[PDB]
Amino acid sequence: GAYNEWKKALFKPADVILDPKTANPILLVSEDQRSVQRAKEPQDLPDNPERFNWHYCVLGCESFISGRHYWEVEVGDRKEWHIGVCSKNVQRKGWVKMTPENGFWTMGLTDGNKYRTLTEPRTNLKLPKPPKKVGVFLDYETGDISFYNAVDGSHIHTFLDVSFSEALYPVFRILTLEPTALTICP
Ligand SMILES: C/C(=C\COP(=O)(O)OP(=O)(O)O)CO
Repeated sequence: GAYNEWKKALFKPADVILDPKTANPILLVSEDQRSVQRAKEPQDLPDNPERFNWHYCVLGCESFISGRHYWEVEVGDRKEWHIGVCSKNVQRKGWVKMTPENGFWTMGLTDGNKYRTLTEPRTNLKLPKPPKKVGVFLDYETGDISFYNAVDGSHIHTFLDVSFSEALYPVFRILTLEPTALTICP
């Protein structure tokens, strides 16, 4: 497909590893630092400044302040997940609604078959086929964050022309306890 043939011509492949210091203590980051799961109960970890202590989130180890970047995430048969980018300076302690105005540009799935963008208010997406693997694409200078079905190239959603002022991290959120993890592809 053109998607596979061109992605690297146009966007720099990000090698995203999950930063265990950022991860909500209810989350487990795998040893290879590419997959996240949820525990039944919050594990015993410090409340260091980088950790999300309320939202069930985890960040990439590296952020972006320019250029064009992409990574792919195997969502598989998970019933719930959200992925995207966020500002370095988001509120990590206590609640904030996950929205562009709070520095989060995400979308995902809930209740097995409801695809949404996490805008204010949420808006529903209509996807012909459920995706298994989702590509997340950032162009910092144009302001676009776009999501594609990584297996067939079809478009899922684009946040257009955001005027970014901070560094941006990949972000991943899982609310549910299910057999299937959320996994980054290298
Ligand atoms: C409790 C929780 C997430 C749910 O947040 P919200 O209740 O704000 O809902 P959503 O529209 O899915 O963001 C932990 O990240």
